[PDB]
Amino acid sequence: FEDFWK
Amino acid sequence: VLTQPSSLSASPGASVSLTCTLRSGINVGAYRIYWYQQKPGSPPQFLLRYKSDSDKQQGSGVPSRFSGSRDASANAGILLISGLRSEDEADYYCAIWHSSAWVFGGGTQLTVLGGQPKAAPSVTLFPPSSEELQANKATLVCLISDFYPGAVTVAWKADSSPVKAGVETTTPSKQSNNKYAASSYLSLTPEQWKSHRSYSCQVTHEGSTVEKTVAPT
Amino acid sequence: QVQLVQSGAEVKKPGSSVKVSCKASGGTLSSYAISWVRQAPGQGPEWMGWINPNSGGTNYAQKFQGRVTMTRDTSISTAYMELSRLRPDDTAVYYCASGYCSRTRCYDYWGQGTLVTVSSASTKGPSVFPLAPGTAALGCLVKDYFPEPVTVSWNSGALTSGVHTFPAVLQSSGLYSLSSVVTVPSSSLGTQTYICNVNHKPSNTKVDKKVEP
Repeated sequence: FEDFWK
Repeated sequence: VLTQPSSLSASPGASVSLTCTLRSGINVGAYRIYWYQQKPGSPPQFLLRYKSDSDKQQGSGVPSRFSGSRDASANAGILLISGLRSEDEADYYCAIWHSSAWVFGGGTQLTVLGGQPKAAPSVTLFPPSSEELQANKATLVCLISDFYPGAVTVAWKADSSPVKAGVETTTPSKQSNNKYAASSYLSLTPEQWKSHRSYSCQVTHEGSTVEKTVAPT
Repeated sequence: QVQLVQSGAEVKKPGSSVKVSCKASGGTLSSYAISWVRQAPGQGPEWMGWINPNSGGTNYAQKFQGRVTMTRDTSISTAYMELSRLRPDDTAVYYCASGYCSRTRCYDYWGQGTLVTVSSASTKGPSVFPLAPGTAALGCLVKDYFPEPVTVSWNSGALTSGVHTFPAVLQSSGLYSLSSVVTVPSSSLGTQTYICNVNHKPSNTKVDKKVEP
């Protein structure tokens, strides 16, 4: 999954 | 970098488009736009993010009537809300990753028109208490209750002349019964308060004015 | 991936520093970044930076470099944001947040927020004055206290109908003032007793004032 705040 | 209209109003059931306009030069096509909803007292809640019909992500538990889109002509991202409801009344914020800093728009306050019956305000004007006067201060308190929609105009008069200085009015907020209330204060010295025959608090709501008056004892 | 619980409200003088905490509910933070976002009253969010909870590496927003410090405890249980040389304009609600995304969804985990009030004013209990009164309105004027909040009840909580406590107004002195009103039947005014119970917890002050014609 993908980091939201980066 | 981002520009949102500060306020927007619409009727229940309407389809509303909220715009997030990016500064001239910063091309809207090369950014993924984030959208948040915030209700008073709570943190922002992520609604969705949109880059294209291809790459779009919906927030957890966010109804489908919230959708994203783009408007390249005006260099703006778009949040579409269809089937507008009273519970959609909130602040909506957009955001992008630009020049290695998260940048937020100023927010759009969304008001739903006609969510409940029209309610004229109840207005009570209190004079300074004798206790406060013995402390060499005088505060006239005008309390406005049970009104909808949540917009009033407050005017103060000394005798029949308008007052400018010393007036502080709170922004309307919701009561426990979901109508609105507001307070307004006129701050005077005891000498000013006794130097007039009367003071008045005038509340205009949807074209109808309610005047209340007090006088020194 | 985990719920975040923040520390309580802070009240500070200009020049001082504040340190807010952001603890994982569950004992361990996740690997995803913890971002710090603040929001001045009546304004929109403002990103301050993030920290990576495993590395401890930071990325500070330009406006806060040299003023903000973001750390983690060694058990990776709690994240911290420290802000120094505070000014009144640092007054805001400070949030921590973390999240992740599928290709279809995103899941944002926000703390409840921590209010940081920066002011030159000093802790001060309120002065309460009666607002004396078919329905009739009566109330209490709660003057010149700091910081927020004040709570008002009526007759020790036994009278809740028609009660509204209004938002506070910032005074020239940097103190606050508010009113609480209650609408009662006018026939009751002769016999029933009405006492407003003002509680200012930051100063451990309680004021109970009878309102009377």
